[PDB]
Amino acid sequence: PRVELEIPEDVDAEQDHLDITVEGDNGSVTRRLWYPDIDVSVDGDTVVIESDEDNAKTMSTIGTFQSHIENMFHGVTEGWEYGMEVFYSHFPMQVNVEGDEVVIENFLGEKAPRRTTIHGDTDVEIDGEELTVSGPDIEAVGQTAADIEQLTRINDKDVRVFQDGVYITRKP
Amino acid sequence: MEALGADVTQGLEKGSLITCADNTGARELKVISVHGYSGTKNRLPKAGLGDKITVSVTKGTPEMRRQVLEAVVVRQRKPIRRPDGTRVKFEDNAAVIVDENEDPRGTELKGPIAREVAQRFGSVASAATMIV
Amino acid sequence: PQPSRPRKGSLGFGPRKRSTSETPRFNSWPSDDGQPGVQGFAGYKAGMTHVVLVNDEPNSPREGMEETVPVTVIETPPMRAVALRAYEDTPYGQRPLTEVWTDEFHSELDRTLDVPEDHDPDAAEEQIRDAHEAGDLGDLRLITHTVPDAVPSVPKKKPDVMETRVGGGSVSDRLDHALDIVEDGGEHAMNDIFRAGEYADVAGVTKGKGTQGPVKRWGVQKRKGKHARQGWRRRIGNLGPWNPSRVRSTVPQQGQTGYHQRTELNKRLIDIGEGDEPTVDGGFVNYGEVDGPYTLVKGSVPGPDKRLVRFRPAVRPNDQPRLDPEVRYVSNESNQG
Amino acid sequence: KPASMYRDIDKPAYTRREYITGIPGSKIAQHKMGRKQKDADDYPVQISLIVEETVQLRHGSLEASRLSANRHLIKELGEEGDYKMTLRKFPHQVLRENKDGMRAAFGKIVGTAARVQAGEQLFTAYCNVEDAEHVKEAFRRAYNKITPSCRIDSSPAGNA
Amino acid sequence: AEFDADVIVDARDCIMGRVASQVAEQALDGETVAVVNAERAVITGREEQIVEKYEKRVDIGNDNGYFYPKRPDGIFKRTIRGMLPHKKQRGREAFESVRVYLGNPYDEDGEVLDGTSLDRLSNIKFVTLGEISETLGANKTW
RNA sequence: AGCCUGUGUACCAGGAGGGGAACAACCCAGAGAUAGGUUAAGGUCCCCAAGUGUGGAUUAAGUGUAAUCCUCUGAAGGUGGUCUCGAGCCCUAGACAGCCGGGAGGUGAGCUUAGAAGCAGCUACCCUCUAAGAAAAGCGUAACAGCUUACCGGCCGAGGUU
RNA sequence: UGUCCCAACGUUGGGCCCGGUGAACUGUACAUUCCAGUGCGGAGUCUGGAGACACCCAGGGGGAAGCGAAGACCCUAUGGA
RNA sequence: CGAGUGGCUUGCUACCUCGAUGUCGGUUCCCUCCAUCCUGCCCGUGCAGAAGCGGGCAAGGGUGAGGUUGUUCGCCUAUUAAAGGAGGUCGUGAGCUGGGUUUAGACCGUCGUGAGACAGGUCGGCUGCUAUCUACUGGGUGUGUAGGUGUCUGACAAGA
RNA sequence: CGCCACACGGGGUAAGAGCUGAACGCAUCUAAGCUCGAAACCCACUUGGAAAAGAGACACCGCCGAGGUCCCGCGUACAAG
Ligand SMILES: [Cl-]
Ligand SMILES: [Cl-]
Ligand SMILES: [Cl-]
Ligand SMILES: [Cl-]
Ligand SMILES: [Cl-]
Ligand SMILES: [Cl-]
Ligand SMILES: [Cl-]
Ligand SMILES: [K+]
Ligand SMILES: [Mg+2]
Ligand SMILES: [Mg+2]
Ligand SMILES: [Mg+2]
Ligand SMILES: [Mg+2]
Ligand SMILES: [Mg+2]
Ligand SMILES: [Mg+2]
Ligand SMILES: [Mg+2]
Ligand SMILES: [Mg+2]
Ligand SMILES: [Mg+2]
Ligand SMILES: [Mg+2]
Ligand SMILES: [Mg+2]
Ligand SMILES: [Mg+2]
Ligand SMILES: [Mg+2]
Ligand SMILES: [Mg+2]
Ligand SMILES: [Mg+2]
Ligand SMILES: [Mg+2]
Ligand SMILES: [Mg+2]
Ligand SMILES: [Mg+2]
Ligand SMILES: [Mg+2]
Ligand SMILES: [Mg+2]
Ligand SMILES: [Mg+2]
Ligand SMILES: [Mg+2]
Ligand SMILES: [Mg+2]
Ligand SMILES: [Mg+2]
Ligand code: NA
Ligand code: NA
Ligand code: NA
Ligand code: NA
Ligand code: NA
Ligand code: NA
Ligand code: NA
Ligand code: NA
Ligand code: NA
Ligand code: NA
Ligand code: NA
Ligand code: NA
Ligand code: NA
Ligand code: NA
Ligand code: NA
Ligand code: NA
Ligand code: NA
Ligand code: NA
Ligand code: NA
Ligand code: NA
Ligand code: NA
Ligand code: NA
Ligand code: NA
Repeated sequence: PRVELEIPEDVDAEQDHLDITVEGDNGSVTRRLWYPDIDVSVDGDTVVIESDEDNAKTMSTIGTFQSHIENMFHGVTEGWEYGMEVFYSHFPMQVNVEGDEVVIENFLGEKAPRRTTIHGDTDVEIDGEELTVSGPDIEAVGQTAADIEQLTRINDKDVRVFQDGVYITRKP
Repeated sequence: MEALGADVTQGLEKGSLITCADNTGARELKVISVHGYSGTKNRLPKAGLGDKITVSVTKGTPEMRRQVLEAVVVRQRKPIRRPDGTRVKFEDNAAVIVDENEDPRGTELKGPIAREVAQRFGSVASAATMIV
Repeated sequence: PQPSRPRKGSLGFGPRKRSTSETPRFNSWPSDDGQPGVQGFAGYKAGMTHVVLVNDEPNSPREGMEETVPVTVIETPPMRAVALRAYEDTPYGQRPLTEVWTDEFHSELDRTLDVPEDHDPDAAEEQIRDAHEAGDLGDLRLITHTVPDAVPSVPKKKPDVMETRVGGGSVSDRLDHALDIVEDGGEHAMNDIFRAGEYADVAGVTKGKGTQGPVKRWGVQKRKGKHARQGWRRRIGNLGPWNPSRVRSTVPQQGQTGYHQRTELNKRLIDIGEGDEPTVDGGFVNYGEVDGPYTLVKGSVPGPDKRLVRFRPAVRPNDQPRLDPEVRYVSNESNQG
Repeated sequence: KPASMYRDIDKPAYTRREYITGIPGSKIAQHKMGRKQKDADDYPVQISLIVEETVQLRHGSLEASRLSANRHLIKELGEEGDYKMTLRKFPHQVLRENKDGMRAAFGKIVGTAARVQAGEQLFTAYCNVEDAEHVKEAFRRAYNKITPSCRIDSSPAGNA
Repeated sequence: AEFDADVIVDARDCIMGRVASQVAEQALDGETVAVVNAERAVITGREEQIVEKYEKRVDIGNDNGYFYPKRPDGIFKRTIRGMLPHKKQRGREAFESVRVYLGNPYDEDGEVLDGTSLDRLSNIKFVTLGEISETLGANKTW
């Protein structure tokens, strides 16, 4: 099979080996697209994903490579944004971006601060009780966002009662 | 538990017959177990000054005799070490019968007591005439 | 159902054989954090006494109070870093590249070595720097020896040579730091490396005891009760099951016990001084009188009096340094009585 | 006791009741279920449970599965639903057990079983096109209570 | 150092076993062989299982012993020994006239043997010797 | 049962040699000495003589590389893992899915009931508007409200579904 | 009250080294073995691997189904008492 | 109801040993298995919390002291994080013990005319050997690498 | 029976919690890819270790002389050695 992806005018995509770099006004993203017998090339102004095999396993990945590239096109232009809302019941939770990692303090009344390092060139803007994770690499952003929600994981007690923590409000 | 503030060479064992330093009606005590203690194969469970042991009443009033109560070790013949190096030892081995709240069962504590026992069992401490 | 029980003795210090070198050899070194410096020193065990100290621990309820602490006295005179050995990074691990020596040698170093008569320092230095330029320079350590002659109680004059590592800021800077120390005459002191209050790792070759039975050597039991009177007293039950049909090396057996190398971790340096402040009345039994550069180490140290013991900045300390502890008293009472 | 002891057809046919005595009765309640007054032809759909391997199924097993199948139909079509199921095989083969070691080992009578050759119909239900998925589920529950693997074969019914 | 190898083989991206099989045949033939870039040699299959087999070999042992190598250096040589009657005079002579090296210590580039190459474009399920060695706990000297 | 006890037969016993890792009875094979040659069983990546043989396909589990077997397990049951062959229905008069929009009136149908208005229960389940839209398939409220399902239209565009 | 917790130190005689004296048990052969397998189903010797430079001193006895006794148990014998 | 795994129990068989492979229980000392009792990390809950209950991964470490009984098993007490189960010739008598089974003495009950018997009870009732080989714990002497002194490296190996 | 010392932290995983993501336009933690996550694994730390047959490296001394053994006084060592 073969799928041609017309690259946006704002974008500039280059590929060496199995690594594909996509550059745009919002930044640059590089990914490795490695799978048996699937060749991904840059033909002038269209990325080609093709293979001689048409089996279910191959088709699965060709479809995966497509969405990965499209998402890169979108990231280097419009970008990726996840919204979050910090919520607490009794203990006022302080959330700050310190250095290269969002730090959460006094979670559920804890003395020890919970922290997690931000992935890649992802930006975590905080304004009051709202957070906004953004960047060109959906992989890095989506994870950083998830890491934030996961940072307030609770296994010891009932989640339905103890509902404190940050949460993904808007998904791109 | 809270640090004794003294190194202790346990001088008692499970089965040891000691003195009940109080007016409860129980005169002689028999050590049965040592709270929070777990030994090793063949080792006879050891108890020392500052420990909360389980006891059986060997001698005393028919009422108290044959009962299984908790107690605190107040005195022991085998020495103990203090921060300044000095060793301290008593004329006998003794314990004071205690309840669930670690409050002495009886009203009065006969004979002297170790100061280190105070940091652990206050109600027992603030019931002693002498504290060495 | 036969209660469980941990095995008799550790399998981590074997084989339990006689040590190859009476002089200990560290198989680990501290990290390259601070400024360039030698990562170790040595001395000679003298004996023990107690010291009265002020509680240094901020987390202790006794903080500030008097406290009696056991101490081993070790005569630690100046040593001499006679050479700079550079290792190169090869596909088979680290390998000695070359050495930079000196001319100023202690009068009695030849009692052990074939002291250099014709050596080219510069060439070696060049080779080391060229290797560094190539990015093949492993680490840098100094060849060091003691001055037993400086310690009267110690009969030997034949110096104990040992290689100590230099951990510094950058490879380029500690290289220079090393070269400098050496050029002078390699003379250095415990003050140069340590400061009272720091934790050191003391390595040493334990007190020898010759051959000993399982009971002493592995801490196995003695036959008990009736069994103790049958003809067996200090011999273990059996050498192993029917199968496997062989005695496993893990069963507690007779052999060389003592005279092994040991590296005790986190030894607090109570005080580094000089003179006779620590010497015991009537002399340290089986050692002598201490009147010179010394180190007071908290607690015990491996080895017998007169033995060589090595120091090293604790590679895995649990506590934070509590510098220069207050010594309100040092016992000088006789160790006989 | 396990079916492993009686599932194979290796011993001779032991059915002659004129020579065997003390044979336990069959646990099989009844072979004909549903609306037995109505005829099999009065139904558009006919689904049989086909045993894929030649085996011996003990009476407790025939009862255990028949029950679990019909009990489902009663639950889905009602105690008087419009269907009729049939357990066509009967446990003629008498089973022994040597319950002394191998001396005078001829066993004593402990039970009965049905010999089913592979490809045969053990159960056959007749229903109306709507209840066809229920009868298929009854059989899926039934084949879980007998030794062999089975096929749920739909005979007259091309309403898919 | 200095091994007068008649043949220098490059194992980079080559299937270890197949290379090993050919090196043995040549060593028994009298050829002095030097296997090069062993850390970069390859071995197909599901990594997790491959590693399990090698970790088990490291664990297997007793007083008598079972010295199993962890470095790609030794692993490749042991792989080759398994293809030679190393206990026989002729077999030991061959095995000793063969040597594996990390990287390439020679001036010449090693030659890639026929049928030993693995097409990385066509394959995703395989492992590198170094990758196995690092997992085994070997000190990465290469 | 590597059990006990028959029967026919061939073998071991008393049968070498070749193969099977080894191994009385499994395979080839029945064998004077010596010698050249060709095969049998079995095998041809190395160990190890002969293929890293050819055409084609499957498998990603190291499955497997294990004829027979005390010896080599692996079962009922299950599997949108993957490959292949067929049948029925739907589809550029636009299918399947997704997203958007609409899902309306007489009327909150009658009855029951303080109340019940698609949706506690009982009965019926009619006709208008219209391109659709149930006297309502599923949640929801005390009952309403609120949320989707049926059904229609739109966007999209190629196969889809059983 | 060292039977035990829980072991220590010491004493005498041995043990170890040297001079002198000087046996016995045991021995199909070979034999540096270990893990597995196989085999009359409990192998240092067969098969596959692993390990293994030779000799010597001391040790406590895991294995040689260790050495010692043509099994006392059990059955058999047209045995004995 | 149906399908299995294990090889701890019991039974079956009679392949191995009757020119002997020393018993049960215990002890001591070593290794292992996981079907996990505790401890680490998890999922569900009839999960508010606390205390639990059920399940998953996981064998690193731990899993102890006592009263009756020869007992294994088991019953019981107090402690405990918990006081898990099992394999190694039912690990371990050229290691120990010798209370039980099972010699010769004796008694009681039952049976027998009797000698005498008992899948009944009871008291007493022996533990051989100087290690040749192999195995391992430790100690030396030589040879190989191919003049010496001193310092190291680290393939690998052990650890809880 | 007394006294001293005996981590943490990294890396990769299991069960599990997830991200991006297709086969299957949606959905999906998995199929390719990725972020995490056990007292368990690897490193770290301790002990042994040139007989590692690829039998190692460096430095200096020396080949008519460096160094070693014997001998002598002794032990921080030791059953002989
Ligand atoms: Cl207890
Ligand atoms: Cl004993
Ligand atoms: Cl090993
Ligand atoms: Cl060979
Ligand atoms: Cl692949
Ligand atoms: Cl013939
Ligand atoms: Cl494999
Ligand atoms: K016998
Ligand atoms: Mg809770
Ligand atoms: Mg005991
Ligand atoms: Mg005796
Ligand atoms: Mg003294
Ligand atoms: Mg005094
Ligand atoms: Mg015959
Ligand atoms: Mg060939
Ligand atoms: Mg397999
Ligand atoms: Mg078969
Ligand atoms: Mg062999
Ligand atoms: Mg006989
Ligand atoms: Mg008899
Ligand atoms: Mg007669
Ligand atoms: Mg024997
Ligand atoms: Mg498990
Ligand atoms: Mg273990
Ligand atoms: Mg046994
Ligand atoms: Mg046992
Ligand atoms: Mg024995
Ligand atoms: Mg014996
Ligand atoms: Mg003996
Ligand atoms: Mg007896
Ligand atoms: Mg008795
Ligand atoms: Mg008796
Ligand atoms: Na004796
Ligand atoms: Na004796
Ligand atoms: Na034995
Ligand atoms: Na009978
Ligand atoms: Na079935
Ligand atoms: Na492979
Ligand atoms: Na190994
Ligand atoms: Na014949
Ligand atoms: Na053969
Ligand atoms: Na395999
Ligand atoms: Na005594
Ligand atoms: Na032995
Ligand atoms: Na089974
Ligand atoms: Na059995
Ligand atoms: Na015999
Ligand atoms: Na026993
Ligand atoms: Na465990
Ligand atoms: Na008991
Ligand atoms: Na036995
Ligand atoms: Na015994
Ligand atoms: Na005995
Ligand atoms: Na980890
Ligand atoms: Na060497």
